Amino acid sequence: SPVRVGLSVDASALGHTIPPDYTGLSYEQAQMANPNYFSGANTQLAGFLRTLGRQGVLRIGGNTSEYTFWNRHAKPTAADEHLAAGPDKGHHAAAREVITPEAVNNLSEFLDKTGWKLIYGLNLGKGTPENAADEAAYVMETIGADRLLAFQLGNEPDLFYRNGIRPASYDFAAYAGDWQRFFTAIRKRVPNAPFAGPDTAYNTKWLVPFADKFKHDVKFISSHYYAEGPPTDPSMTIERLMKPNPRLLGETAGLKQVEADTGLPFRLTETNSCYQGGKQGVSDTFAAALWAGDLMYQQAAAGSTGINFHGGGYGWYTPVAGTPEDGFIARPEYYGMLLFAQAGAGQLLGAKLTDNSAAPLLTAYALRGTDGRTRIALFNKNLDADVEVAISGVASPSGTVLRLEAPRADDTTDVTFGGAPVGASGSWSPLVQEYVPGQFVLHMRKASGALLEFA
Repeated sequence: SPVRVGLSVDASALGHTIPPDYTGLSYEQAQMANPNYFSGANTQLAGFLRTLGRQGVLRIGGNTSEYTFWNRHAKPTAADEHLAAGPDKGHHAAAREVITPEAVNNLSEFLDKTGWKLIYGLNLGKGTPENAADEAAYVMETIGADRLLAFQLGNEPDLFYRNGIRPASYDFAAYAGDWQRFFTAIRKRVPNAPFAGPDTAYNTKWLVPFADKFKHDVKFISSHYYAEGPPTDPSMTIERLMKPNPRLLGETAGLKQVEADTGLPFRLTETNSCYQGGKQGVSDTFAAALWAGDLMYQQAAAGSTGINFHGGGYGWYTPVAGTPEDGFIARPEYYGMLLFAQAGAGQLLGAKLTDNSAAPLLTAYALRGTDGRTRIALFNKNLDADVEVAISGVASPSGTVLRLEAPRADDTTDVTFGGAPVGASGSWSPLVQEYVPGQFVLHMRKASGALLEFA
């Protein structure tokens, strides 16, 4: 029998307004070595991004940003034109790659087809300040100041020690000296260059001193989050993935404190479920759709300006998989982001769950859409409990529901939203949309999601 829970919506309990460019993706900078990938000719991938949002942000960076080198002198090679760069596993040095004027030009045409803005990684790990200034100048010339949200100087600098890029003694003081040298060089070439950083998780040895020192020099704080904790934690499981993560709550509170102290907003510029490219049987499963969609809302309710799910190639956690030659497909995590896209932007409202101790992993978020209509997003992350949700405080005459479904939490396929899979090039329309029975009652199966929209 289902667990009977109450949901009280309070249209006077205003939360944050979700911006229109909240959604986003993150890719490896190595992928720019292939000028066919982020290109105006890549209509398939452009289509998947448009489905995720009419506005959004493409972040290019990652571990490979330290191994990728701008050369204004270079043309793409034959092997460059077929390169597929999945998420870097971090075990060893990436291969050296080269980015060319042609790739940057094609990236501009890609962004023209999507409507998305760009965060672009520069090579602080192994590059020079002069070459970063030259790359920044070319990006600003080609992409333009309207679409270029920020440059990033270094990816995960707090892991440079441990990973070969700097010695074990590298600390914030050393990184600040590096950051200032790059910033100064770039701004001489590009006086309007925007920056974000420090591209780490919230922590005290790096991110708090960064914001204090560089607040007048950055547009916003860029933070990373992975659900998987330290390497010495028990192996990530779907069960663990569905539970609240105290570290996420604490890291988010820290970023909110920084915003209060410095005036700087924050964006989660690289996230996914499990690091080192993801974990087979967790990251590539329908559980990841529930995890992601819930995370999008949890961060929005905390005042995050946006998110960027890491991906590329055929990585276990990528939202979109594929290549220009073979075509692209939506993986299960995409469907959680699709629920958010279908819900749209607007202002968050109070939504309090009660009588839920037997179904403790159910989450719910209420939103007043830009168009005035109330939506509720529910993620029944309980793996063994169906629920029956008695909804009060919504005074609309009727509502409809689109279900986020798969037959098992560990399914790697068979994922649908609104009774339909996503097709080629991001094509999606709901095919099954049922009416919801100031007192609404919604049933949800275990390990499922729903988007309600009221008239």
